Order: sequence, then structure tokens, then C-alpha cells
Amino acid sequence: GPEEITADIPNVGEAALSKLDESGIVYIGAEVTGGDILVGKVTPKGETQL
Amino acid sequence: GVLKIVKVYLAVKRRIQPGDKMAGRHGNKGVISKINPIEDMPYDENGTPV
Amino acid sequence: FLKPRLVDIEQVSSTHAKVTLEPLERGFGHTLGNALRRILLSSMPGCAVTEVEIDGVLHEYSTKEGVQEDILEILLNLKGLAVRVQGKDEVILTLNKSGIGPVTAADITHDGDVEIVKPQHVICHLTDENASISMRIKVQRGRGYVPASTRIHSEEDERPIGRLLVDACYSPVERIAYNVEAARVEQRTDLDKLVIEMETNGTIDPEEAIRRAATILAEQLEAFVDL
Amino acid sequence: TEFLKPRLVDIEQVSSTHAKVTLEPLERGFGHTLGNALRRILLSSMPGCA
Repeated sequence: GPEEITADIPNVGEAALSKLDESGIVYIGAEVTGGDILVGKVTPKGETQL
Repeated sequence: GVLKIVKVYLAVKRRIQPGDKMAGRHGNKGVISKINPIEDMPYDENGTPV
Repeated sequence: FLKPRLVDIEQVSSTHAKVTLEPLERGFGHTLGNALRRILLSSMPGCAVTEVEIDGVLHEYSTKEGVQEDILEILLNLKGLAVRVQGKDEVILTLNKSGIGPVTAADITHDGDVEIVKPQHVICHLTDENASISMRIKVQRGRGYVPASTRIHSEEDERPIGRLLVDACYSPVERIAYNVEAARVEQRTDLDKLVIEMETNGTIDPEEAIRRAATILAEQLEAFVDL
Repeated sequence: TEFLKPRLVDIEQVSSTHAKVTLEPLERGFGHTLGNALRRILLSSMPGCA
């Protein structure tokens, strides 16, 4: 499937998604450090088989 | 194959720390070893450190 | 074991001065002068601007239309603004100005405890008839050198992206020099003097400084006197 | 504007004449400012009978 730039990322807290706008891209001018999410991206992988 | 691309531009400001390479115009290289306090700096009779 | 005491404190300029200590025994002029230079140059009270939130600025790397100073360059100018407080450990100063001309350090809003020691200090220029700059300048007080980098650990939602941080410059002292000349009191074998020529931004008075310096000195010796 | 004080000072005796004492929590540069100011007065001005 196609990969989405959507801001909905499995398993991330509100503090992580804070620095992102509704669209999933970090605001211009927001100061970041190692590990902060610059761009939310998610790719389809089906039937995990756990 | 690429649906969309997001390019983010980060501006990091790095100062100086042990390990950086430094040289004069005369071919003398160097690697900053310690960052010493102004208290321990050799000073002249007038009191201006080096 | 005759003990010293201070003597004439000669102000020369608002910047620097030469303080003197008259009753020093043999070699004690050096033992102090170096030990005093140490704490003077390093650990002293100072108040330097820290967090600055400006008008329309998202980050220190942009340019405000109507002022010829890059935002980064204006922040650096603030690090060099000398002020002094009295009863507050942080005060937020509101600077406003407009119109073609220099924006100096006297154009800020005076507060009960605000004393600007260099009203001519240039913050930035203004290049257009109608162009206005508003800034919240948060000045706090502290000790040593705290660079802006080590500040972003507590963080805890400093979300105000318009609040740009600068590096903490806290210190009055610029240049300290000590000279020991032989002081002849009318009757004594040989005694020495202490001429401490220091240099300052004017935000600390000489007698105040040398006390808290020596204060911390004996305060560290506290443990020393036993085990 | 609070100021850091030492702690721990285990005293290791070397026979009965001399010893090596140690002081852990000294701030920047204070090790010299103290160590030297005490070295100064120890070697020079002390009560003695010779």
C-alpha cells in the first residue's frame, strides 16, 4: 500500500506528537533535539503474524 | 514510486569542543585538548589572560 | 599573626577601579591576590538576559522586515546589556520603539529596580518610518557561564517558539590584576600592600564584590578546619 | 546563587609522620585556589621551634 504522511503514529505519546501540527510536520521554528519526530510517516505492513 | 517528499532544514549551532582541528596559516595543525577556565590562564602584569 | 583590613577604594571610571588592602605580612600579598583573583574572575553574582520573546520572530535565524540587524545578531547584543536588580531574581522587561533611528538601551521600560548602566548601548537600528519592534526581555540572575545549550533539558514545555533563548553571561568581572607593593607603616619591620586593579561592566560595586568573594573563601574553609 | 560544600574526606595514614587526605566536591578551579593557598602558608608561615 501507499505510505501516509499522516500525523497518526502508533505508539507515541502526546509529548511526541506535540511538536507536530495537525498534518504531521514539525512547526517552523520549533527547536528539536535527538529523537524528536520531524515528519510523521507510516507504511502499510499487513498480517503481522504474532 | 514516490508519492510525496518532505524536506526539513535544521540549523544546528555548534561552538567548539575537544577534538576539533585547528590551524594557523603557517601549517601548524592542532586538536583542542582541554577547555581551561579563565582563572588558570597565564596572565600578564596588567591582568589580561591569554 | 597581624590581620589585614581594607583602605581607600578609588573609583576611576564606571567600568573599573583600584581597591587596596593595607596590612599584609610577608608574602601574604601574593597568597591572597592570587586566591582572590581566582574567585573574582570566576564565581560572582550577575544578571544576564536569558529568554527573549520578540514580535513576529519564529526563530533566531530570520530577519525582521525594517531592521538591518539579523535576529541572531540582535540576540548577541542583548547578551552584552548590563543591568542590575535589587529584590527580584527574575524580571521581564518590555522594550518598545519605532521610527527611523537607533534603538538604544534607554528606550526600555523603567522599573523600580531597573538601573541601566549604559543607556547608549546599541540594541539595533531601525530603518523605516513606520516599523515597530516589541520584545519581552526576561532577565534573571545567577553565577558562572550557562550556555543556551545546557538549558534545554528541564524544558518541560517551553512551547513559546517565539521565546528564543540566549547564552548566560553571568559575571561582572572583565579583567582582574593584583600588584603587591611594599607598604611602609610608620613602625613595623616590613609590611606589604595589595593593589587589586579590576575591570567591570559597572553592575557591581567594588566593596560589595570583594566581600562576597572572600565570603565564599572562608565558607569553603569551613569543612577544612576539621575532618 | 547557592554554593557547593565538600563531602567525604577519608584520611589514609602513611605511618605516623605523613598522610594523603582527599576532598571530593570542589567546584571549578577551587581545587587550585584552595590547594595552592594552603600549600603557600604551610611551607612558609607556620609556628616552629628549630
